[PDB]
Amino acid sequence: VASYDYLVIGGGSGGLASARRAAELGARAAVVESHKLGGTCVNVGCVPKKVMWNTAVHSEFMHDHADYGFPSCEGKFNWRVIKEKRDAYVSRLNAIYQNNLTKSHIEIIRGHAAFTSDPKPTIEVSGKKYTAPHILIATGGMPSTPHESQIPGASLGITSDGFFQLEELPGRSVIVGAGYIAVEMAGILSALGSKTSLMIRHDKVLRSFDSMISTNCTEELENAGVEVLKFSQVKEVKKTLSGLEVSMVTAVPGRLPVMTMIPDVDCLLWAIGRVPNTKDLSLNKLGIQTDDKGHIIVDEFQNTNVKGIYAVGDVCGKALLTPVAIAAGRKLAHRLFEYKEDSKLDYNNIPTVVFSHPPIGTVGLTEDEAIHKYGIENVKTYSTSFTPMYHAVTKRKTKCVMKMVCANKEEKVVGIHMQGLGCDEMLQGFAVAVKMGATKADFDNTVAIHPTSSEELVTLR
Amino acid sequence: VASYDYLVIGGGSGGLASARRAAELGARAAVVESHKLGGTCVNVGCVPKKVMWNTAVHSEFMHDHADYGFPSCEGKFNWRVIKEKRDAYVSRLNAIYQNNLTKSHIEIIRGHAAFTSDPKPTIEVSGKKYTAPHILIATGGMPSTPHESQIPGASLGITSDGFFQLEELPGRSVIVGAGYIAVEMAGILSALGSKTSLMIRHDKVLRSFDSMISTNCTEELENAGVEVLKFSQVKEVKKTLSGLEVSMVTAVPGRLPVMTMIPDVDCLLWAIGRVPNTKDLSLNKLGIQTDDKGHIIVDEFQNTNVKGIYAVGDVCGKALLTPVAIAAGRKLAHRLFEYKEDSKLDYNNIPTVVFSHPPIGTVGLTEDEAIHKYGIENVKTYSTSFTPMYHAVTKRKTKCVMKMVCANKEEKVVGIHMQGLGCDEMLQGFAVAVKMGATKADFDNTVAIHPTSSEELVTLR
Ligand SMILES: Cc1cc2nc3c(=O)[nH]c(=O)nc-3n(C[C@H](O)[C@H](O)[C@H](O)COP(=O)(O)OP(=O)(O)OC[C@H]3O[C@@H](n4cnc5c(N)ncnc54)[C@H](O)[C@@H]3O)c2cc1C
Ligand SMILES: Cc1cc2nc3c(=O)[nH]c(=O)nc-3n(C[C@H](O)[C@H](O)[C@H](O)COP(=O)(O)OP(=O)(O)OC[C@H]3O[C@@H](n4cnc5c(N)ncnc54)[C@H](O)[C@@H]3O)c2cc1C
Repeated sequence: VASYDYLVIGGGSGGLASARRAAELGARAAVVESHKLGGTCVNVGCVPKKVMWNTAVHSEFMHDHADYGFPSCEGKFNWRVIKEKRDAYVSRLNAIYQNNLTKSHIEIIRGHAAFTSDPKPTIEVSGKKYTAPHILIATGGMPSTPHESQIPGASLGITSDGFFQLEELPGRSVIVGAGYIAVEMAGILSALGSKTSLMIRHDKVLRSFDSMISTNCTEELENAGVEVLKFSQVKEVKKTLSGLEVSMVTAVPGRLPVMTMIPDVDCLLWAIGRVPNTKDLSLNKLGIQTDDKGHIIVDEFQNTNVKGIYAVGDVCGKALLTPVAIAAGRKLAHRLFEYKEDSKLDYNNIPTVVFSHPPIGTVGLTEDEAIHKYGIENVKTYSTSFTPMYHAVTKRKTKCVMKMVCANKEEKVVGIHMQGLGCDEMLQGFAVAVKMGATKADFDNTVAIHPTSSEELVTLR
Repeated sequence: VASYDYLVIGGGSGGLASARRAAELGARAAVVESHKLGGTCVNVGCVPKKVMWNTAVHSEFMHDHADYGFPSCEGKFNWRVIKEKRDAYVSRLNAIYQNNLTKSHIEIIRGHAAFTSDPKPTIEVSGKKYTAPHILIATGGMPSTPHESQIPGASLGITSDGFFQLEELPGRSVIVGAGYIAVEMAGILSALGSKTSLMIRHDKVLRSFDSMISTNCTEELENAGVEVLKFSQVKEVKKTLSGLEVSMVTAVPGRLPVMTMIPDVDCLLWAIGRVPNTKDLSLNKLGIQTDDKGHIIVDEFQNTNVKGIYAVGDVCGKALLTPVAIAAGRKLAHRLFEYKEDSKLDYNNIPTVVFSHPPIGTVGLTEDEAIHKYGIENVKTYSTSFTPMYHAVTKRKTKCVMKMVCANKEEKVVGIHMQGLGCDEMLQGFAVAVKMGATKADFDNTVAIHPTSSEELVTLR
């Protein structure tokens, strides 16, 4: 039984960040990883997604070329070219991560970990045993897929994982789900030329975002050529002579249900949710608590219910973002190895960017959330809607919407929501301001930067 | 003698902003304007510049098209197309401004104003007299040009004003000056296909910016195809059979001076400075103080040395930006018509964006300024330099540099300097944070947004 100061199960963002900070603090750490280092962010998430986004963004700007005084750009996007370059880049990252571990003197244990029956928390990887007074579970999650029992032929569809394996641009694609990943994939496939439908169970996407965003985002998708199938769901999928045929039920409220066949579908993409990767960990051998989806339950300090066992990142099922897993992993290393007992991640005011077209940036409370927290009488919002100056000369148009949610007399800024060109790079600093507890006067007292879209936020009235 | 509560001389950004806020407060105001409303920002500055920038930005992205999986884009930018669209847009703005004045019940007095000999401060416009207990001078400035006495043939060159009149893309262009306007024009002309030289008196451009920025900016220009002629200056200009011929002296220190002829120049653009527009105001009739460049001297509250006469904006020669003229004009209306005696603009921590390629964003103290203000022992900087993920797949590359200047033990953030893709939209919110007196811990305690360039600022170590 090899003993370490810190054993980290999962070599993704949370696991790596935590292991690296712990090593800086003197800890003797090892990381167990059964697949590729970098985990979701590098391999099938953040990185490859952003590259595909930058590519879709090229496609849209090329629509405006002639408007800008250039000669029309003629054609066919070549999927394999960018795919090959994207894979390469991912390979460059994997090698860098490996090198980061080595320079930090972190041991990499390759294989699939599982807890043992052993009294003192001990894991087994490939027949060998490992132990530590502090063990971090950071095994992330996976895409959720429907059961053949509920939706026959569901297994003919792919997930976001499968999207990163595609070698050609699917001719006809149907995306099922209304969350960010659904929205992002539909946007990329559509911009790149796939005839795309997005199938959602209600009337809008991103229903958990501020209502100005879910509304605007649904509209922008339609404006961009994405067919949004509202109140629809898949009843069954079948392999036809040439593609898939999707049977769906559309049940608009106040209407009779109608069944529709979607034929000649090349790509059926399920973007319905993520499941935690805890199933094969043998958690029960230690009686580690999970919820009924398989998520590991932790406290504010990432503790599980068992002493010396912690969990961070997607496995915990809260705020499923790469920077969150990193920050929580880091704070945990300081608490464990630097004895900072108050060391923990504040889960409020975490900013998010959704890489739609145009991108979405959000931080803090939606209007309804502030209304429930402070009372209608105590919530004041300011918002603007305009066409960015970039489109002053284009036939194609997109809008920019911004909303600021203030609370109490002081008008504390408790939420910022926006969609528009440049919103992906604009959010960070306002997120800093919101974290510091800025009020509307703080924004109003900052001189604007002209001409930009960002200046709208400091001149709201 | 028609009497008003407030008379504003100059219908540009500062003048309009001040008149409009005053009118909201009940004041009976009139604006005197001798040319087009909107002044510099609308007509020959901010707006038309940004449109040309967006156009140059198209040109650069089109270089990356093939890298991104698309077929090569072939050609010739057509200047007149964009020029015509740009002029139109400017016409749309002028009509909007006019409408804004009318809806506010502000009277527009068309013509050229000048002070009278009259005891109580009185102006004359087209033979009629006007007076008010509060008169605002907001006449802006103009491009500076060399005297034929010092540089013979200087009048064969144009200024930024003339740039907005060009109808064709000049084949060969030489820009003289090292400030932002010089930098911006060289960048647009070069991106659009003009064979461009930038002639500077020293070794770097933007010498008043943080040294990381002047260095990086000079390099990016060279990398983009701009020829930077260092330690050079124009000795004379002459009209040859086909274009202009520019005689310049190059005097590198530690070297002998060398004289060079630049032939076949289509466009010679002077971007050497701005002069205040005060010359024809008859200031001396009231004994209003000016400096030796013709700038109106004011105090912290925009007062001149004469009671009931104020000045804001470019005419004052400090922080020559559209948002500054607006903010100072607005603060002044609140002080005069809302009786807020402490109402004034804080000239510290004003953010600036330079629309180069890539754009530059800056706020607060440069490293040298903080060193002089707090002492070397009390200044700590953090900086990063990386290649944005956008170029992971391109042959063409640009860099992103960021520098944070902290002061004292607390590490108060006293300056932020950056150059890079997305930096134009990224600055605003950090400017809010810096204005509120954030420290490095405030930044460090804000969760990052991944994957973005902006997140680099919250993860500096
Ligand atoms: C398509 C997509 C796009 C996304 N885009 C973004 C984005 O733009 N921005 C953002 O912030 N977030 C984004 N996310 C979410 C973000 O990627 C995740 O929140 C983050 O990667 C979770 O990190 P983690 O460390 O919890 O898990 P992971 O990075 O998944 O790490 C888990 C690791 O543990 C390994 N493992 C699992 N079980 C075991 C075991 N028993 N033994 C050994 N090793 C094991 C797995 O192989 C894996 O490498 C995206 C996600 C997806 C799917
Ligand atoms: C090429 C260029 C690009 C720029 N780009 C930017 C940018 O991107 N961002 C930014 O923030 N700033 C930028 N600036 C600077 C910004 O435009 C100026 O600081 C701002 O316009 C100054 O405003 P003002 O109100 O002082 O003057 P102006 O807008 O110049 O207003 C002065 C007005 O007074 C009128 N006038 C003058 N004398 C009289 C008189 N005697 N009687 C009647 N009317 C009179 C003039 O016609 C004019 O309309 C740029 C400037 C230039 C030249």
